[PDB]
Amino acid sequence: MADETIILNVLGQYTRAHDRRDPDAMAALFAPDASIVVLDAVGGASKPISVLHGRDAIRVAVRQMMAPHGYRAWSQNVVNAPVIHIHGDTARLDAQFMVFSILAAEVPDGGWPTGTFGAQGRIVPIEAGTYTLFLRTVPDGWVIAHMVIKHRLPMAF
Amino acid sequence: MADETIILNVLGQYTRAHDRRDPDAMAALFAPDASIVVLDAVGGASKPISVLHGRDAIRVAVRQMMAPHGYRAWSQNVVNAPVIHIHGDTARLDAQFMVFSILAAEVPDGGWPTGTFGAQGRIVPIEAGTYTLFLRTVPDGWVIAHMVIKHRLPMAF
Amino acid sequence: MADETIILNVLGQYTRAHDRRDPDAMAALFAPDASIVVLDAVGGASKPISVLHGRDAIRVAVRQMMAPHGYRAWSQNVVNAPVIHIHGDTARLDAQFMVFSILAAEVPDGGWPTGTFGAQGRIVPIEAGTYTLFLRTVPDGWVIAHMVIKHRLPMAF
Amino acid sequence: MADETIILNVLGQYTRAHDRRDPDAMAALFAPDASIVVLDAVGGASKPISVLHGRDAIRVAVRQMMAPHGYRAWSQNVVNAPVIHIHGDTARLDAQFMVFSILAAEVPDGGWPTGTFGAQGRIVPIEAGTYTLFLRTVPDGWVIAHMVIKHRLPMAF
Amino acid sequence: MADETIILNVLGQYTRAHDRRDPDAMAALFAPDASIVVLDAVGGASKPISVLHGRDAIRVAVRQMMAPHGYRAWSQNVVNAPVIHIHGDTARLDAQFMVFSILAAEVPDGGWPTGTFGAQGRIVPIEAGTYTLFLRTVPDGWVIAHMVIKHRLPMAF
Amino acid sequence: QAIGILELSSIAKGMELGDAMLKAANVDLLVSKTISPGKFLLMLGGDLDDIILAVAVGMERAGDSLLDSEVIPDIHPSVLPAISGLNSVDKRQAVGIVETWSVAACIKAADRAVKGSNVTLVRVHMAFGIGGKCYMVVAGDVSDVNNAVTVASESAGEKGLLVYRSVIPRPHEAMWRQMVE
Amino acid sequence: QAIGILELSSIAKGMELGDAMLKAANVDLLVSKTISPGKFLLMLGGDLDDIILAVAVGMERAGDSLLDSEVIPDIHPSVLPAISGLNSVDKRQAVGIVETWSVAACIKAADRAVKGSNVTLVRVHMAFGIGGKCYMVVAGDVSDVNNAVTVASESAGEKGLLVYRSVIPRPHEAMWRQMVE
Amino acid sequence: QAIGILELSSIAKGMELGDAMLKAANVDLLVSKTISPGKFLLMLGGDLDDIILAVAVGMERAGDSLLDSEVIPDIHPSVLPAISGLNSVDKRQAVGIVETWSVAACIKAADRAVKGSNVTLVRVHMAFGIGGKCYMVVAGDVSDVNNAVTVASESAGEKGLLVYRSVIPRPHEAMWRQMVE
Repeated sequence: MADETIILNVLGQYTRAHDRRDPDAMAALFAPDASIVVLDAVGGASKPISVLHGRDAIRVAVRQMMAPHGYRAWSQNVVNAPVIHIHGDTARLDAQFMVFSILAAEVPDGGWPTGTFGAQGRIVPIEAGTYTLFLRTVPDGWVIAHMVIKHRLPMAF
Repeated sequence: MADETIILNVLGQYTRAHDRRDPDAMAALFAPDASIVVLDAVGGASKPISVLHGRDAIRVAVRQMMAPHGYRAWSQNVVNAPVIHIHGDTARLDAQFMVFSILAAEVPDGGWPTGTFGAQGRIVPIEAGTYTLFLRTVPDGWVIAHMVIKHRLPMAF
Repeated sequence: MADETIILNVLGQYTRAHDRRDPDAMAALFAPDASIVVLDAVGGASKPISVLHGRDAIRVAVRQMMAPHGYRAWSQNVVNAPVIHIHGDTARLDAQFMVFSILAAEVPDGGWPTGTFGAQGRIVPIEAGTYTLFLRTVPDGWVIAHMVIKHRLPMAF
Repeated sequence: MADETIILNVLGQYTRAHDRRDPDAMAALFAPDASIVVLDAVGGASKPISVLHGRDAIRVAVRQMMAPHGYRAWSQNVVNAPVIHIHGDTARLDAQFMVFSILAAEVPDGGWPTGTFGAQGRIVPIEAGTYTLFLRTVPDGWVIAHMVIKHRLPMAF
Repeated sequence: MADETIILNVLGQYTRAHDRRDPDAMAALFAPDASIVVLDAVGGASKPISVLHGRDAIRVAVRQMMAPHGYRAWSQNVVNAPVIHIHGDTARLDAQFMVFSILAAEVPDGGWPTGTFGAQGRIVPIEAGTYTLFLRTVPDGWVIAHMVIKHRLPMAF
Repeated sequence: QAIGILELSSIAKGMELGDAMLKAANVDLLVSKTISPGKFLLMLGGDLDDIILAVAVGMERAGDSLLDSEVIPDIHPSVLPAISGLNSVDKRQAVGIVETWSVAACIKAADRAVKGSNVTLVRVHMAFGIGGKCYMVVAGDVSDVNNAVTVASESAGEKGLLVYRSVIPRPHEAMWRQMVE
Repeated sequence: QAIGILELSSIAKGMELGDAMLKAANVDLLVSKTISPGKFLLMLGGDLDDIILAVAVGMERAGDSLLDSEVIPDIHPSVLPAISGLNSVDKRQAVGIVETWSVAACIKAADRAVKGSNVTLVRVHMAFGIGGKCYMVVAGDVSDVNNAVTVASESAGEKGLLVYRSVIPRPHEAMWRQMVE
Repeated sequence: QAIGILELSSIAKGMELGDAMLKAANVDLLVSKTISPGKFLLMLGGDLDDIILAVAVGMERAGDSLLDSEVIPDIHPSVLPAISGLNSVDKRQAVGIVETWSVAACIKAADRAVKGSNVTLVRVHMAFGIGGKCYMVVAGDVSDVNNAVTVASESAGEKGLLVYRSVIPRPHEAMWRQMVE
């Protein structure tokens, strides 16, 4: 398969792991010595937030730093506008991301009212920013060797 | 043209047909014996919602099951994070979708007020979930042989 | 690199320039005699809004016609569902766009309250529509020779 | 270069280091998991003499199982009649070896007596048998992963 | 696999069958019409010693011309210095040979005397000369078609 | 406690080595099957020193028929009956499957799963040869199985030879009738 | 202490990042030389958190100009002065050279040599930088140099065998100057 | 006020033309270096009529050694000392960098930057030959530099030979020590 397709599949599978809160699936996408550097960027800044090193630090940063999905709620990490440049055995992927909160309304016991017809729930954006990935080649395909995350909303903890 | 590009063009043209409510254009993307299996998936489930078989069942499921756009309203089926694997003469495409409601505000007869400057209207997300497509090769390019739609919001009718 | 990848990188870099309000970076993506034809399209129409001709008219149409980002605010031009057809030394790219408003909440002087945990800010969609690009080949890669923008919300000025 | 020549050069570097009594250059020819199986072969039998496992056991074996030469002493590990069979990324080398002891005579006073011709010393065969090597490909040629040394004379410990 | 290595493997399997006294494996290396000419050349000339013709004649020769080793006895036919000229499907190999005799000493009582090192036995050269082979191309591999053996020492069988 | 593997390119040569290795060391014949097409697979088990000797005997006696050799040292003794056949599981329990790429990594995965959990190693299957797709099956409590698959996934992905991992609590009657049986 | 290496495909972008990274954390700039055919080499050193942040800022701010970025963690502080400097202030009797095939291995092999004995690293030269066959010069006695040279060869040989190794017990004043030049 | 460029394929032939061109017109030797590998670059400066004559003399006397020739007419005289060497800048100020693809477009960019702004053209560097990567460095007030880089970017992108543009207000001490020096 094409190189650009494999690299974009790494980003797509990162979204599926980010929404499912699957730490085993997300850490498998990174090199054993990968480094995620979450940076705050409200106002063209680069103030550090959290820097992870290795798969082990990435796995634990999914159980924490990421609210466990509860009840009937889900997320959609909308990855938009991907830009990718390949330089032989290495490549750089740049994309924009928005995280949407999905809350499912409780279905009434007797059933939905006869008047309602559309999807019953709430969808609201929460976070936004840009992902920047640095990928190296691997016998299987591509893995993430480095990643920085610029949040354009003030992150609190 | 590249195979992955043609397959993604099938998904892009499905969005244009979904927002325009064009049943002739959407049914042309499927094989004559294709099967759409809309599944509810709030809480990692797979409860069936509606299963269509063939182009004829797909065309009628656009006039119904899909609210006709009225007045000055439109939609945008935001397809995000595509993952695609090709296995010779067959391929599988997986993507995330969000449907946005677009409502245009009425333009005043005398004109817009002098103070207003941005786009005047309302945009709100309605639905969210994941599309999963199974495509087979065709002398022209690719067609959809099977598709499942997982809604992460409770669908009512 | 692949042709479809280079063309999509032109669209991705147009989004980065649209959100950063960088007129030098955006005009570099167009041919010296390119033409942007912003068209209103609420109700399947094609009423003209603003027609720009050349790089010079494009640069000035970024300082104006586009609200300068102020305080702690940003945007995300979510480009969705790209469809691209290449015909030798020319190509046509069609995509859907939504512009999101990002407003960062002020961080309290003493710090965030102990109860808050998520991202603190507001994200709201503003504009929506479709981009249609006509690109020609260039020794470097691809440039935009013509572009039309269909706004599905009533644009006021 | 030829794969058969690289394997023969590995065997030649073994004998060149077997006489030099170099444990570092010896274990550098083996894989980190290589195993040497020295066994008695008098009369066609196969009773085990020494079973080394790993580079650590191989290095220590060069320290103990073979004594460094004395003053004006040397040896030659004459290997001959090689049979090579290469199967893709693996190969097997079988050869006949015979060790000769070499002793040098001291020069009396100023020089040798007038009328003396040729070399002055002892060259006596001591050991004889057959080597059997199993080699695996590495990014820089071939290494030894298994060696079976058969001795046609009983060894004294 | 390279043809030169296959030719050398036939010579390597000859010396092994010669030392092992294997008549079936010896004649297996020869064509059914091959002819071996053993001759003496102490100072020169070509004094015919033996002219064995026929694959069966080679099998009988092993059982007559060379005596079996016996208890704790062996030999090593050290062939060396090979020159090969292919020049079509009929190649010619020429190498020097030197036969060594090997006798093993019995282990006394319950082990060698204390402090004994190395191998215990007699290794003496007995024969020396030059081999001259003429190999054709069997469908898979190469086979010997004619061999000349020049002994530098007189044989007295 | 150790496993030696020999892949021969001649069925007649493999049956020759099987007699030569069994008559030169105290080793046990785990498997002896013909891998398609025209190849033979010979696996032995027992003490490490007896395996290294057995492999050494067959390695020189193989001639040109040898295709690949490998000795897997220090494995739990319960992995041996799981390779030569089935370990009878009475309780239904849960089932975990770990599919690897090489039979060397599959046994190494089945070793760390047994040595780390109280599961019952059902079988270690291999359709092709030493480098073909392999999968191990374990049965036990959902907690034992989920940990046995977790450790077995590490020993496979560490080499980079992990195909897929699966844990199936309460298997359907048609599936438990096939994985364990 | 760690080392951060950055390779850019344009000189103007490299000197822009060299300023943007020095204003992003408390790091020391080591090497900022130009390499044909027009690429640049940015190497930084300091605390591991400040290096990764510098590489992070240098990675996003690089655009398509980025060619290679790597962070080498847990490096002895004595290795930093060898780069963009010399350790010739100490004693003489320089003994031992190790020539790897990449600079990332040459730094990793230099760190393992410091942990082996008290041998002093004079310098760590270079050529094509990341891809160049950068070498390391050691100063010590023969007993401690051979172990330091071996562990550096095993360090390089762990991925790709080094170009060559050496001993050089007595430095004839000709060769001594070139090593410390 | 004009620049003539000659790229020769023989070092001996280049030194021959340098003597023939200097002894046939009132021209000044701006640069005379060996571009790797086996090539020679000869650049002259002065009046246009003296340059066209100097180029014409070397063009016929080059024989088969000539690889490319180019005359850049009507440049500001201050660009000449920036090519042959450095223009000493005392004040810190701000620094701008314009990297182009051809040395012809680099001088033409450095001309329109000097003629349009009050910056101090530091140096015009060229690693390879007349078609290799080149970059000009300017120093001055942030307003002067930002305008000098803007105009120099036009004269490069107009041909389509602009690599990258950068403006660095308040350069770090390690970077101003390298761009200007």
